[PDB]
Amino acid sequence: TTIAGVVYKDGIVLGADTRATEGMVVADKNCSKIHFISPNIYCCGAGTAADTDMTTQLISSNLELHSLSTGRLPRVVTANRMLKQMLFRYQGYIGAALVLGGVDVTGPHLYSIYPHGSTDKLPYVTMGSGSLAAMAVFEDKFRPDMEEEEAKNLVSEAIAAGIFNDLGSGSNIDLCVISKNKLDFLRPYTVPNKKGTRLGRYRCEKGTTAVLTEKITPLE
Amino acid sequence: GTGYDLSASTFSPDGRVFQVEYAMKAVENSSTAIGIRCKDGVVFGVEKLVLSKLYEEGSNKRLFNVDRHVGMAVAGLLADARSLADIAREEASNFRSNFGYNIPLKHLADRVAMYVHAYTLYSAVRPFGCSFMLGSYSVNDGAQLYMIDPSGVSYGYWGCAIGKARQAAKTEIEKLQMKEMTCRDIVKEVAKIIYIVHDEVKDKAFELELSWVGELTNGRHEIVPKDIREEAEKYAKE
Amino acid sequence: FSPYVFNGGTILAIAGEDFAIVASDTRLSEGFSIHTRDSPKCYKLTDKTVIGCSGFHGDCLTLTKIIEARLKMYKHSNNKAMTTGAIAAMLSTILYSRRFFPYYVYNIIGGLDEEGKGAVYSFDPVGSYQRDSFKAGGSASAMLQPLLDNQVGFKNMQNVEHVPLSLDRAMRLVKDVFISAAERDVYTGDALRICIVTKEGIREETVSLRKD
Amino acid sequence: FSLTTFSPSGKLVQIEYALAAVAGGAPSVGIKAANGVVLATEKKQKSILYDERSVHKVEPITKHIGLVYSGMGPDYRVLVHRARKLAQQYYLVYQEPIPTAQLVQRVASVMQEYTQSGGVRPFGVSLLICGWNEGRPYLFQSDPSGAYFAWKATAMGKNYVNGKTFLEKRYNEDLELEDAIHTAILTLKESFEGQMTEDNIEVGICNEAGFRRLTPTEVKDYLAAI
Amino acid sequence: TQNPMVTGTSVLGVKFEGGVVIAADMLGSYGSLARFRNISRIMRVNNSTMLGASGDYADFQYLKQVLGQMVIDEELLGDGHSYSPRAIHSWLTRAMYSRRSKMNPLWNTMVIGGYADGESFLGYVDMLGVAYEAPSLATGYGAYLAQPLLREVLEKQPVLSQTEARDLVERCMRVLYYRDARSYNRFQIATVTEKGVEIEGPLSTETNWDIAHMIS
Amino acid sequence: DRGVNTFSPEGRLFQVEYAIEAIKLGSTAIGIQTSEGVCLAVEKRITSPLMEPSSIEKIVEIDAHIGCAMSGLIADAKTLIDKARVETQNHWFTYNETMTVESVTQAVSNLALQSRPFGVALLFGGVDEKGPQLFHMDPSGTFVQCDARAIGSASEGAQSSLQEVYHKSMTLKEAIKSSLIILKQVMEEKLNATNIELATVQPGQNFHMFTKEELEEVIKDI
Amino acid sequence: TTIMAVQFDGGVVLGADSRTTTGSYIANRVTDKLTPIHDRIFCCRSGSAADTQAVADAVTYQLGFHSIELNEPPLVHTAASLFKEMCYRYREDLMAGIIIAGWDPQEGGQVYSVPMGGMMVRQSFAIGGSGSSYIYGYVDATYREGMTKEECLQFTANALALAMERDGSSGGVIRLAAIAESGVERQVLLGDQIPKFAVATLP
Amino acid sequence: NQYDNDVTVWSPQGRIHQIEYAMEAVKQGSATVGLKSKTHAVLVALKRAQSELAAHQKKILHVDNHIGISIAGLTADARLLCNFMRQECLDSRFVFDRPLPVSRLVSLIGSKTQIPTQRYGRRPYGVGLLIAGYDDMGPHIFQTCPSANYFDCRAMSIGARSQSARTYLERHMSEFMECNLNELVKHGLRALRETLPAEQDLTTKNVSIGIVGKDLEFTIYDDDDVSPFLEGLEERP
Amino acid sequence: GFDRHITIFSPEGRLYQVEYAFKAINQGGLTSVAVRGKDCAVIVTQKKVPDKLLDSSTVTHLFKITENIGCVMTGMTADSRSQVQRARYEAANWKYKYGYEIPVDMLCKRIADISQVYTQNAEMRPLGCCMILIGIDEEQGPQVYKCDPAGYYCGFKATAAGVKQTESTSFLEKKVKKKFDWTFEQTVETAITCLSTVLSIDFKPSEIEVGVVTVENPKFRILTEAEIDAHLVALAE
Repeated sequence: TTIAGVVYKDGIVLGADTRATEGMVVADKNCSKIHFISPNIYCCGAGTAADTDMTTQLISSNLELHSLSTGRLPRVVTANRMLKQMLFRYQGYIGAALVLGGVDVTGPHLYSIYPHGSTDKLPYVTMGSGSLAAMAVFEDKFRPDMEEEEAKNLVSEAIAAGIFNDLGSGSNIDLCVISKNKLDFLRPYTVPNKKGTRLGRYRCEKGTTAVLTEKITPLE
Repeated sequence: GTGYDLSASTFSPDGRVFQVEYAMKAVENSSTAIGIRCKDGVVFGVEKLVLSKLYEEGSNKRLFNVDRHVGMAVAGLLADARSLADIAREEASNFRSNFGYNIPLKHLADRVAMYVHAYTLYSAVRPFGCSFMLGSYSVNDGAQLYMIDPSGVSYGYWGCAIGKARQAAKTEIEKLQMKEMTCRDIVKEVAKIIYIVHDEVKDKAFELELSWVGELTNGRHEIVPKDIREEAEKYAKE
Repeated sequence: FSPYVFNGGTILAIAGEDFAIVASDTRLSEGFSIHTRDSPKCYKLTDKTVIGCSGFHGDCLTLTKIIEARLKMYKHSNNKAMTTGAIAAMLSTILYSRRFFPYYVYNIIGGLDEEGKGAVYSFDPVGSYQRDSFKAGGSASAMLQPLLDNQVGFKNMQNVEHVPLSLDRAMRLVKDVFISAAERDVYTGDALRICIVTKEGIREETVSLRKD
Repeated sequence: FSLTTFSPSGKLVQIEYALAAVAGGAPSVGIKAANGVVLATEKKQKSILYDERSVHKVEPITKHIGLVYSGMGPDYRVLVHRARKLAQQYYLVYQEPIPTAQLVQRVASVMQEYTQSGGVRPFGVSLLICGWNEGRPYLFQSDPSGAYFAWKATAMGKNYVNGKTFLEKRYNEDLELEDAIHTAILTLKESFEGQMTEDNIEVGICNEAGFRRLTPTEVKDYLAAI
Repeated sequence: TQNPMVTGTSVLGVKFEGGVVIAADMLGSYGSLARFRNISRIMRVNNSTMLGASGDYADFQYLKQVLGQMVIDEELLGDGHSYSPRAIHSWLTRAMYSRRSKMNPLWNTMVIGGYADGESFLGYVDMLGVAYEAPSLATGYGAYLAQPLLREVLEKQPVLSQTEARDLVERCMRVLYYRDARSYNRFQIATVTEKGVEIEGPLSTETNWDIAHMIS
Repeated sequence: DRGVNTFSPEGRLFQVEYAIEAIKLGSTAIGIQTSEGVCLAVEKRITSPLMEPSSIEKIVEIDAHIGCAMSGLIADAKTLIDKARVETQNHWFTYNETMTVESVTQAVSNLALQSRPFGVALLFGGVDEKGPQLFHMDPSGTFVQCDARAIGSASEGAQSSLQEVYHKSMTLKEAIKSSLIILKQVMEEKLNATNIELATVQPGQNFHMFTKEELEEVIKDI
Repeated sequence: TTIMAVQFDGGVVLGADSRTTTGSYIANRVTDKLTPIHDRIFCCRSGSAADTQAVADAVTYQLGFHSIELNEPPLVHTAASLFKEMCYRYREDLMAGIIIAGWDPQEGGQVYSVPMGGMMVRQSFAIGGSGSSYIYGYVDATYREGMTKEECLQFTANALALAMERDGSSGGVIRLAAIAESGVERQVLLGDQIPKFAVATLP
Repeated sequence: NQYDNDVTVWSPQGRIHQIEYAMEAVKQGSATVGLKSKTHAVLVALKRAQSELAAHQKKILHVDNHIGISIAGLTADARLLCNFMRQECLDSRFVFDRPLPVSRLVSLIGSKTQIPTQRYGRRPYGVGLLIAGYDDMGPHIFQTCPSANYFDCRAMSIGARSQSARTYLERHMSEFMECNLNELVKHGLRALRETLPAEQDLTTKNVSIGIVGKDLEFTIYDDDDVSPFLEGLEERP
Repeated sequence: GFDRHITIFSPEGRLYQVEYAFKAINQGGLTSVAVRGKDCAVIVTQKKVPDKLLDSSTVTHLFKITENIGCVMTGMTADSRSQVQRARYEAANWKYKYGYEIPVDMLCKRIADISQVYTQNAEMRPLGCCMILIGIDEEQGPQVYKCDPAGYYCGFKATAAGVKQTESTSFLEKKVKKKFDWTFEQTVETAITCLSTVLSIDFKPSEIEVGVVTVENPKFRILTEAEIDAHLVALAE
């Protein structure tokens, strides 16, 4: 799992891989590790996938309720505070490492959330098992106040480095770009890994697979 | 009246809480009290009815020490007054344990007034039948004096009186010129005012419980030495 | 961290024809250092019952004060003192009431019953008790008990008359066994407090022992 | 005692007084059209000191559930907050169904904490619910004591009787397009005393695309040519 | 509570004719670290009772706060009575025992000195709830080093005079500073008597190193 | 007034002055405490012959050295007697000795008013170190030591007769006959063995039923 | 990381490093460890970052509420009491070293230390963190009495710089906070501006 | 009268009526006197008897070696107060091994009894307490009324017709500090004897004495123990 | 019956208890005026001080709930202080749970929800105090709201509460109908002249206490004697 985010000139760009593995075997090749919170803020997940999903869904629901009650747009700082309180209440039992990014009325914000409840505001954030490669790519090729296309390219390069240099991450690149007026999900943005075609018709026709008994129950 | 002055939770047709309007009557009926903020401190004073000579030296005293630098002079129903004094002591102890140092008088008065308002808000519990002055002094904040009605809220008082004869005491209190008089002459004058208030005209002989707080006592609210303030009582008699 | 530490001390009680002797050392120590030379393990509870507490000193103190409180409560609730058997049973109930985190103490109750006969009730740290003519509790239990039962009980001795013990003879044997145990067991010594329980009351004697 | 109570022989006297209270004076008409549902109400603020963009009568409970109400607005605030919490809890339990119209019946059913646990004093507000995430629209009414009624066109104001009569005479009908909001405004006009304007009238619409509280611009546009 | 971080080193005290003297150095040992060199481990319980502790200084501060609050509450009633040092020692004993029973021990070994009713009292309580009173007391390594001198002095002199008692305490502090890693050359000496409690302050002991030339 | 807790305007709260007058509806019971022991005599007052006399019991042994006689609502007396048994057994288990009848009565009085107050009066009788003793406990959580007590519908007349027929140095043999003649005077029918229950208290005996229809040797003399 | 406070006449100066370490990887090289508890009160955090942040936020809650209910700026001693209570009641669960300083009109510049355990002490200067244990001799030897604002600022900057260059868990930039009656001024020393004592060991 | 129905409700004229009715509970009770001295505190209680066959009931309850109380009034919620005071005193013994001072115990009783005077559904403890104790400041006598407003007193009496005893104590209270133990006990006996009508007279069976002193722990004297004090009665019924 | 005694719906279909509480706000003898302007919002209420033995320093009815929101209270002072404490607690709790400061409208909504809970149920009673709270809000300009004992939170531009609130509201309606925006001189003068026309005493600059929140300068300024005197001099010119 490798997730990353950057603060560009007009907002936040979030990137993530789509390799959810059970131990050392790939289970999901298109696991959405970028989760919607509010139409202005997203958040990338890492660690225990189920805990991350439950926590991010709870935060999204609570913040949607809060925005409906207030009638205004929500704020990244509020989501950070909710996440920090929830995680620190359990003292790290929620093995969920999160990358929160969003656009508020006070400007775009990007935060890192750790399972024990630690948070900080950073121009660029990386998390996950392959976080080190993406962090190195940022440190090498980060420029403050960098435009939309260049920021997307930088995030794509960091995600690709994490994919090709960490075996437990990859198979797709998921991107999201957000600003004061734009929310654009990209899903698979670049597929640098394609399955080779199967040489020959490695298929089994009918007649094989002898059956002891068969039951047919037709419906309406 | 009738069905509206039965529980504090029942509002009057005009928008009043008659339970507290009757609880104030107990304070109005009980013995009076006086507290004056001297130039560098606050001086208390309460007359207490010796209902029978069978009692020992002054007991169930209307003066109480709620904290190291804070004292409470109460009038009204004395049992609930003592319970509220215990509540104030607990509040001061809790504040000292949590935030350290000494509880500011304004905050202590606000908290105890909020507690009293909580007791008068509901229906199962009844409003407290007592009114008291909280007096304290510190070098940083000078001398403060807050008075709490059985249902009202704390108010800053240069000099206040409560009990049987509030107006009669307050007239001479306003006659007295505070804010420039030292706490010694203020002790003498509070004794004088209390004896000006009627003591044996229609009641028994009264005892003079007077309290002290100020830089002359470096805070540390304590009862004035009665042996050396008997002469202040004598001056009040004259 | 552990909530228990062995503080030494040696207690001993003997049930006579009409007297109850409860003797104990007063040396409080743990590990290799001695806190004090005066820390009695005997505690008088009524005019006719004295207990001995040895082992963890804090638990000894707590148990003694709980016993005092329970005796006072029972006296108020029944308008009478508590019999030696009754306080023995109450102590047994208290000890097992905290079975899963027991008082690391050994209790021996010496006193006079309703009949006016010497009664000694030894106790286990977790509550077991039995009436005995004599028992020793503490670190020096292993080195003190054999002397007192082979003398008082005349065990392994033939052609000897089982004469009932006089008060003076019992006191002499108590002093002998304690002075013998003080030198072998380092926890024992520096003093000895002996409580004599009879109809006339409780008489205490403090004798000096090996100061090392 | 501490629940919905005061039911004598054959009667629900306390509930009947609550229903007399919810008679109110805010019509808050609702129309279930083929394309969607329109909930229109009247915001007749006392004097011009009050504001119309500050407080709202129509509240979006969730993505495509909108809510309009009747007398006892302070009770309605707590009720709509509870409804939002309940819908959010349902969406969290059954994650990602986009639950609006398969939830509109469910959220109306879970409006049992609304009255079946009255809270000593029953709620004094009747609320109309709209949802359209099923390929079909839904209009439901929950009253201070009952449950879902599944209305097609109704009013809950001071002149709710004549408002409903106007709705049926004007043939709320079934082929009516989404722009039955004109008929809803006309029904309000019958129970309105004044020259209704964009801030005086608040209306929310719930179609298959979702729910949206119409801004004063569109409200004035519809009110034009009436 | 469970594992102290900043620990206060040894404290000792002896009673004499008409009063008691205790002494504690002003070092807060963060393990092997002399992190805090200007902290007071001696508290004035009331006008006629003093208290010192050895161990976790945070626990000592908590006990100081609680005990001062309860003394203030006791003196607020103005009943004329007071918490006698015997009563104070018993209360601390019960508190330590209760904390041990709850398996949240207070990492402090406390020495309580007082002089009430014309008779000196000098109590002692530790983490495990073991309590007693002795004419001379010491904690930690002080009970190993300073205590033997006190015992040998008291064996020949059951009663003591104030000047020689405080001189003996100063010599014991010198010995402790000589042969204790956690010790420091800055100790407070507090004396309780009929006049009240008086604390000298940051007293220091003179070091002797003539034996340093005996290495060769 | 009507509130179980509100005090009366004059001197003493009501709804307990109502609970105490529940022995009036209850049946008569008399106990005598002598130096020989304690004699507890009650009437069963069987309404129909079909009901088994053994079923109707007003005297129940709390323990081997304590006997109790009820007068009032048998339902509430069952709970009070059960609590008395539990307290006695708990005390014996804790202290390995026989709980004093005074202590048992004190505990039952403590449990009497702590729920609408119990409306039964108990006549505890048993042996202790302070000789045989008898205690009269009343519905208003109050117990009093007594030597010869009467309770029930006609407690006034029975107590008045007992006041002059009792003397301080009597034995069991005279006490039983005095109680039986008084009972026969109070009741409506005769003192048949199937209608009268008797309980004896002895220093060296447990408290058993009075001879179980062979007690006619005491009623024939009557 | 390293955190340090000094008290001068009429104010205090705080110096903290920007590194927060996780194992041997630099989690955040620009960490802002000078959390403003109130307008004139600041917090220096060391240890478990999550625990420090949670404690600081809770104390900021309580202190702001208390100041609002008094209509008076809170005392630095009051804030230190809040921190000591919070750390002491949960010491077995919360492991954090906190340095507290600020200015109030009641006393002026004050400095308090509440390390792991929950003890409070008032000091002329406070030092804490993983990298603090390497500059004890320097901070004790090179500290004078009555130092002015600039002297304390430079001395704290030097101490933090050496703690950074020596300790492996400390690095990045230095954050300074000068608290006084006029207000608080926060500055960042980065790159060449870092006071460096170069060690040119001869070949 | 509506306003007299419940304790919580407040009368328009001032003080509430239920507590005023509560003070009638102690008024409707057997008389009991209690007086201080220089070194001793003595309680003389009238053991009211139901009938000649039954005992004279129990008064002057026992609390601790240095504290003893005398009840007057509603006996139901009086053993409860006795248990509370016993528990508090034993708690004091258990925590700091010292006899709980009488003033602090009385303050605790007042605080405990104040809450029922304000909580709905809770009747006030309509019991009059004459607490005799010996703290470090000599003997102390305290009177606790159901209004939870305690009083300290040189010599106070409560019960039926206790006003005559109050007057006698007041007239003779000057010569109370300098009196022997027997002299003070005889003063109390004369005070109590003046309460009952002339037909009644002091007997060994209908009186109880509670004495606490500096060297004398609290002891409850009755008939055989009272007889030495009852001698020299100077009987003027 | 008890329809008008407890918080239950009347047979006619009304709620009389809150209707009485609203008049309870009128009880107490005080008035307040809130005026929102082009860029600022000012609130002024009279300071009825009987006798000078009181401390005019603390007799105020306006407070700072947070760093940017200030309230003014009308009605019984005890309930007013309780609701002020509750509002301060809510603001602090919101700032703790959500990083950004609590919007004034949300704070009013929460206070009104608490009041609606109070008018619900029957154990408690509504608090007889009406709170008008103001504060600068980004993307919204100045904002003024009123929360009542019922739970209806609303009010804007010009809103008044107190005994003579109707006359003040009428005059402010006349002023706002006059289409001209008020700067940070005209808003204060409008509020002052409104309260002066309501109660014609010419308003010596000691009997009123005005709170101001502007946009360029945030925070709830409780303007001192000099500022109110200067504004009064400028107005009466």
